[PDB]
Amino acid sequence: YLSIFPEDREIRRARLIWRWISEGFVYSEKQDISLYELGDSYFNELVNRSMIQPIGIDDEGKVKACRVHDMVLDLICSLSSEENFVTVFSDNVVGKVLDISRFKVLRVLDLEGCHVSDVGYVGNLLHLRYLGLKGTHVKDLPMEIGKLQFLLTLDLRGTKIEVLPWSVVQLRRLMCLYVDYGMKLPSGIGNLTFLEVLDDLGLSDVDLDFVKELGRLTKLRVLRLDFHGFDQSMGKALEESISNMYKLDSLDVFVNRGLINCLSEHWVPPPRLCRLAFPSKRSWFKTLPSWINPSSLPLLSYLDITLFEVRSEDIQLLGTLPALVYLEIWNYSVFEEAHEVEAPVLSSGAALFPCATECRFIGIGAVPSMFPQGAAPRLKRLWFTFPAKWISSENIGLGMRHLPSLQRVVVDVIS
Amino acid sequence: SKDIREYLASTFPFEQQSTILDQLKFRQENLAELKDQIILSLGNWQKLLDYTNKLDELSNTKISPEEFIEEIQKVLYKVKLLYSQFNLSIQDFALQIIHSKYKSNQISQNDLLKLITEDEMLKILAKTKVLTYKMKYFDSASKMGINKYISTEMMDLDWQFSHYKTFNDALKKNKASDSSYLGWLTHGYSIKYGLSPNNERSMFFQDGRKYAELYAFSKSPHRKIIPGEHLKDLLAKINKSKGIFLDQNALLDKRIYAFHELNTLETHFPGITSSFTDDLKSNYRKKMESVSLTCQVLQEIGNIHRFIESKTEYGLFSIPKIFSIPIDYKHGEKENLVSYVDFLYSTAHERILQDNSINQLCLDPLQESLNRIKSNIPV
Repeated sequence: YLSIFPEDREIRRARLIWRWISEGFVYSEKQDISLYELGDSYFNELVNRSMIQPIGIDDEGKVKACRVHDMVLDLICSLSSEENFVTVFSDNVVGKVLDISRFKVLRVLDLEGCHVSDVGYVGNLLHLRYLGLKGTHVKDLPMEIGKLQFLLTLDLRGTKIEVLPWSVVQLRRLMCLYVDYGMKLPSGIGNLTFLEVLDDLGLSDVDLDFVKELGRLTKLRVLRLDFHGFDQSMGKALEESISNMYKLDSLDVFVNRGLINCLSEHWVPPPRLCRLAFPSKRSWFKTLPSWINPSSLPLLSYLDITLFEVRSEDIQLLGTLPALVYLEIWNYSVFEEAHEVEAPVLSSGAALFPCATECRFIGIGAVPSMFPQGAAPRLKRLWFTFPAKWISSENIGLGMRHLPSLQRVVVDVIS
Repeated sequence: SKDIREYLASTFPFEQQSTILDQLKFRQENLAELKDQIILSLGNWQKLLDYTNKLDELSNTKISPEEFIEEIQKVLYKVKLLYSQFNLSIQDFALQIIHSKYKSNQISQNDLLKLITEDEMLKILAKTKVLTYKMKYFDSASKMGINKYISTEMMDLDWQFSHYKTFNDALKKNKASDSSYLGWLTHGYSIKYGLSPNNERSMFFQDGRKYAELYAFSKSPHRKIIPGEHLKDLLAKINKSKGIFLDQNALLDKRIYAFHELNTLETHFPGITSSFTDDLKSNYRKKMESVSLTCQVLQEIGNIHRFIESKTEYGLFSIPKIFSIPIDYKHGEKENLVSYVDFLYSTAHERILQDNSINQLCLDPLQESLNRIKSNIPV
């Protein structure tokens, strides 16, 4: 299918997965899976078979994009070009020459990255499934988009549209709604029972009932959000709204310069969680939240938590998680406030880091000798801070007992 | 040397501004004069008058510091969005009040920093700076063709916008990161409100995650060696803009636009565009310094031309009627303006390089400004 893509440029895997679903290579008869997980898995063996190579890591804990090998492009062309097989790939010829409304029936529409804004005719086609407009400089979209009962995708990242029309609530089927945070969603979101992934939902200056409507949307796996305007008990509603749906596989809450009045100390998370990210480094948790325990959420592979202070037992508790493949813990006190870089003391336990390849104690006074007897058996990477005054009584050591392949340190001015 | 340095210390303008060579009554009168034209549009136009009277009684009367912050935030938080122009001056005078007496330390700077660090005040001041500049100086600068040579970082040096000097410098001394934050905010607002007209969306500003990535780089600079996703894109865009800037046949408009954002993002987050090999090969730093001096000097000729033509175009509500600049010629003008311009040109010409791709950005605008300004001083 990739022959549609040009010769020499990167290819994002999300577009491939969504378009395969839209045009119909994805059909699940089990009714126990949501045909998105299997699509991602399909791409996973596709990249596994060494037909395609990975490039980068996106905001979904997976490969950011990919590129087909040059000797495979002509191969796939020879296999399936002459036989029967519309989109615009960085070409300005569209519009002035080609007529789009002429096509009576077409399955997918994708014109992202262009510089043309003439979309007001979506009512002429009904069998359309994919509608992507990423960075197309479109000022506004037609009011009658709701006519398309068959719909799965709606891509609007990087466009000048400032508010979505209310005629999208009537969409009986919809899976992904790639919305930029600046533009406001229409009310009545709860009617979108089949919503599957929801990215960068702008959430501020919104009444409580709209927040309550989210929990009816029991099909999520990724849910990227943010908030700036309800730093009060209103977020307590979404606190339990997130608790209703049981299929989370990623989550992150962007928020700037404030205590997180969003997640409570007495909360039940979904039994499955992998990412649980917190991209903004200007925010902080008061302490390590109490719901991070070995009991629940025992399948994390990514932490990326910033918190006001790292207690001596904080890393001790963090080391008890079963997988915890990646760990990035910041220390807001050291950088934004004049506080000494204290050294942690991890004493108890025997394994304490079953599979922790990446560990980034940014601002923590962690020392390689602080790990007792192989506390991190693999630990391919490690970052820490080492003040120069610590040269006394065998602080550093760095026994190299745990084959840390690379390793980068930060120096301190004092002494 | 002192022949003109003494003169710039004696006249009415040029003291509130700093020159590359190196007052209570004035704004009290403007405060009093603000309430005249308000009542003439009473024929929906009463809330502004109420705000003006509240601000006047707030500034004139003496208020304890424990209440002033509440008083000044009450009025400031209410304003949200010919009628529009009168509204922008309401908040421009509002946040001038804080700087107006902070220099006299009527408010403890700790409380001032506590106030500014709020997310609302930062965005409010970043927006109001570019709005105030575009309201008054943009119209005057458009005639001279110096419209493209208006730089966000360089706006604090104008005499009117002296009440951002403290808001940035004291904040930088006390809270390092928030200064870069509000610089990023103000350039985003400038690029969104037509000071830099461009059809394409800005990829450096007006996006919280971009600033978060820049801050994460700032606190752990060893991230640049091996950055993660969402920072590959930012570095790639930096390199693209740098290549556009360094071009020879590129259009002046988009090249100057690229230079502006490159200068902002390099000044406020140092060590982000510094490449050891390419910059040394292509004389990057010297070219940036040349263009920055060119922009300073162009603002200097702009101010000189506004002053000579005035002898109101400084801007609405800028200079009051009583303290205006009369049209009459003066004895010292002949002996202290031509020499001042000549010394400015000499100082600029001694530390600016020359090249086929730089003369259009540094030498050519300077010669054009000199030709324009030497043919109208007597008239």
